[PDB]
Amino acid sequence: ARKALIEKAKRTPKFKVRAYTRCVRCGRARSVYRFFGLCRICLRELAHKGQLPGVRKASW
Amino acid sequence: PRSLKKGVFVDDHLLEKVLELNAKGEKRLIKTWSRRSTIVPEMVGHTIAVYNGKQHVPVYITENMVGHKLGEFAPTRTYRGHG
Amino acid sequence: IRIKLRGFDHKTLDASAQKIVEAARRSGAQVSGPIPLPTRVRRFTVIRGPFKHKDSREHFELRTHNRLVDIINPNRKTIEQLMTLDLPTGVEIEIKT
Amino acid sequence: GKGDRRTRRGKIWRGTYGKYRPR
Amino acid sequence: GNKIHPIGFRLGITRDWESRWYAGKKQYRHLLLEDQRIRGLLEKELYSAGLARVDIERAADNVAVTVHVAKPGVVIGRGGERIRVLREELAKLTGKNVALNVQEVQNPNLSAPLVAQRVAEQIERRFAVRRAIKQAVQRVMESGAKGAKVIVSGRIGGAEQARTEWAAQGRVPLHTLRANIDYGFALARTTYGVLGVKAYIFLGEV
RNA sequence: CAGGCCUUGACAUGCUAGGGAACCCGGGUGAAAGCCUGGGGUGCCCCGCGAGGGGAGCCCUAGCACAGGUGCUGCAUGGCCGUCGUCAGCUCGUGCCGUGAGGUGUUGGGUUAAGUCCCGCAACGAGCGCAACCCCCGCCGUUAGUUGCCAGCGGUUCGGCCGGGCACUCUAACGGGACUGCCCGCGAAAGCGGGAGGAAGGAGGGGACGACGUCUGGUCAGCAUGGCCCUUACGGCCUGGGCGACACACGUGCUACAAUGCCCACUACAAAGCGAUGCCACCCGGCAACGGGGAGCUAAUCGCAAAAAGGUGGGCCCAGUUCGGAUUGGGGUCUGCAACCCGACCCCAUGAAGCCGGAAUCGCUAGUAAUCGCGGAUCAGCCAUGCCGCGGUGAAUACG
Ligand SMILES: [Mg+2]
Ligand SMILES: [Mg+2]
Ligand SMILES: [Mg+2]
Ligand SMILES: [Mg+2]
Ligand SMILES: [Mg+2]
Ligand SMILES: [Mg+2]
Ligand SMILES: [Mg+2]
Ligand SMILES: [Mg+2]
Ligand SMILES: [Mg+2]
Ligand SMILES: [Mg+2]
Ligand SMILES: [Mg+2]
Ligand SMILES: [Mg+2]
Ligand SMILES: [Mg+2]
Ligand SMILES: [Mg+2]
Ligand SMILES: [Mg+2]
Ligand SMILES: [Mg+2]
Ligand SMILES: [Mg+2]
Ligand SMILES: [Mg+2]
Ligand SMILES: [Mg+2]
Ligand SMILES: [Mg+2]
Ligand SMILES: [Mg+2]
Ligand SMILES: [Mg+2]
Ligand SMILES: [Mg+2]
Ligand SMILES: [Mg+2]
Ligand SMILES: [Mg+2]
Ligand SMILES: [Mg+2]
Ligand SMILES: [Mg+2]
Ligand SMILES: [Mg+2]
Ligand SMILES: [Mg+2]
Ligand SMILES: [Mg+2]
Ligand SMILES: [Mg+2]
Ligand SMILES: [Zn+2]
Repeated sequence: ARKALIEKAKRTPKFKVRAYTRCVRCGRARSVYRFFGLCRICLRELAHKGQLPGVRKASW
Repeated sequence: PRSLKKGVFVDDHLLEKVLELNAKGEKRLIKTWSRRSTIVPEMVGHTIAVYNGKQHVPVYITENMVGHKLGEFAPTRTYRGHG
Repeated sequence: IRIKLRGFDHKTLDASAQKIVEAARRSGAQVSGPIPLPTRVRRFTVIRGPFKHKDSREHFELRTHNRLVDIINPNRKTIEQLMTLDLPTGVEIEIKT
Repeated sequence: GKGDRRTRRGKIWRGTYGKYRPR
Repeated sequence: GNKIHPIGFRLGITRDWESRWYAGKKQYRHLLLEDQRIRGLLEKELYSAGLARVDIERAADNVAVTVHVAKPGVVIGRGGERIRVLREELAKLTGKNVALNVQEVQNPNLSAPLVAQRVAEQIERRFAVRRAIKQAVQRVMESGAKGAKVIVSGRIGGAEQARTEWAAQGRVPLHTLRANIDYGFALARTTYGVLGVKAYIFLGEV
């Protein structure tokens, strides 16, 4: 139950509380960041490839 | 609980059942899934079969169980004991 | 008239601010220098591995640098000349008054 | 202590307000 | 888990971002999704052209897109017969104005993605793996690079037990930040599974 | 999981045929999905004032190629991660020794956090690691002075509010500064001890960074992928339930067992963050949660925001207590279509165990431990006492 779940989440529900976020890259439903729309795994992958503008490794 | 500025909630599909009964031969056996529906004083006297997730449990309503919800009278877990 | 310019990369933003300051003196209007505003830093922390290794993490940060430029006098000749400038695509501007 | 909702310390611990911790 | 991504480690020091634009909290994710869509579409379009790098650049409702390929003619075609076409669909895939640029790579031997892609293509052709790694590393070293490394992981030669074979020459200082190291990755989908190919090319220190 | 439902399917290309759809508001039954349903409209290219017929964005019915599977295998795999271990190592070219596996180099002496460096040597050199190159903190300088700040000046409704200034603090870019650099001693040398100066002294403090390899290590449920398996069901939709069970056992935490304390009132002092179906000033009503008006702020401008420990004053007087706040009864607020199973918060009442914990076991060497509060991600709401960060107060000890 992966493709159907992704499409159903992409669909409008009868109630507004039944809408939940999913990762726009791999379809994950857990740990999805609002700022990027991506899950933590995809976020790390894309950040290591320089494809996230202004995003850099943090160290202080 | 629910706020008194809002009314007490009934699903309006079971309320229609009891209301239509009250003027058309008011005693039968209704099966419902609305465990969240609140019992109403009009519902007193009816036997309602409430889903527990597996089966419909018949509940006969009385006066001292008016403000509760239907789901509180259909237990959902069977325990017995350990051993 | 106040121009606020923001960007992810500070080098190109600084170059744009210096370009604005230098060009604004072609028809001098008592130019007010490009001042820096507090950088806004957004942090994200992720589990390093795809599964179960909570104690290992990686930190990422995204920073927004902000600079401000003011011209005391309008300088319409220098104002209409500011329409078509050399703006790096990473620099987002906003003019106001 | 911090586990008592009817004190300033307990409301501070829960991060709420009321009669005992007014705003 | 052992090694950090060579490019991610040096972002803002030696390497530069592949996408360069500014967006606020309201527009960042939609532009990012559009960028991923564009890159994914172009990846399966110019594969035979030798697609190394795709750069997305946005000013205001207009996006640049500059691609770097081994053979620009494979992207442009006869009088641009393909160059225009790949642009038009892109607009129909973005709803904006696009300025697709084509750039030639001076040395295909010095671009780690191209080396990795070539090695993966050879592996898919049921070629020998160890010979391929040796030959690719020697080819890179023959073009003035100060060092090179190629690593292949998987069921090398269809074997039932996965192995890792790597070759190296010169210098590959992965712990040096001033070192300009280009990293490339490729996948080989053989009938017996997927093999991973990694390429490191060292081009001196800035 | 139970029940009710669908069949080329909730998603993708293609071959047909019958309609030609395309897009939009209503009818019965049902818990909903669904089933049976009642009223209008396709551009574009056509013969064209013609009945109309043709190719076309696109849709449905009946067939197919097929889609779909969080179904199995991490003992077929990629990618990523944990671990030995930020440990001081692991190797290579040529030469030389050995029948050979192999050795030497890389062993010995001194030194270092370090295969760090020096000396000696059948070795002479090199690579991956160490270190350095990058970030934050600590001192200073240049560029600047708004929404930042207010030393001097003049006003003032007493707030930098104003004029004004960039002195100072600060903000953020660029630089300098620390390198055994100097003096004394020790030693072939590397280096070790002492001192001056300096904000900083011997790696200045903290991050980022993890060698060849090991563990048949973890992940087919994040993704990808070989093989195997299902195909009006192991696919798909809905409602309800379960993941929240409970004779017990264990791990990680929170709150305490009190007077170096608890309660009440007044009164100080931060940092880093977040905010447009948002943050919400202020005023009104309720003891309150909160509700009703309603500014300012797309935010160095407005808000969250009260910091708490602290300081001052008073009360409690050694008690299961004005310690402790579990459990339960009742009245409410808010979010959500809906708080029964199974949310959070306010008020009233209830006021359990607990008097410092057996064998045993854990963390920590300095702005550390301990202790106090604050923010953020996810998020309608929240079961967060978790996690990632931030600052306030601030020890003891290391003989060996
Ligand atoms: Mg299923
Ligand atoms: Mg939600
Ligand atoms: Mg989600
Ligand atoms: Mg394994
Ligand atoms: Mg693996
Ligand atoms: Mg070892
Ligand atoms: Mg040898
Ligand atoms: Mg011999
Ligand atoms: Mg050794
Ligand atoms: Mg040896
Ligand atoms: Mg070390
Ligand atoms: Mg060395
Ligand atoms: Mg290092
Ligand atoms: Mg100054
Ligand atoms: Mg195993
Ligand atoms: Mg397992
Ligand atoms: Mg899978
Ligand atoms: Mg599989
Ligand atoms: Mg659970
Ligand atoms: Mg329970
Ligand atoms: Mg544990
Ligand atoms: Mg415990
Ligand atoms: Mg607690
Ligand atoms: Mg008491
Ligand atoms: Mg008490
Ligand atoms: Mg509930
Ligand atoms: Mg007792
Ligand atoms: Mg006592
Ligand atoms: Mg133990
Ligand atoms: Mg220590
Ligand atoms: Mg806890
Ligand atoms: Zn993802």
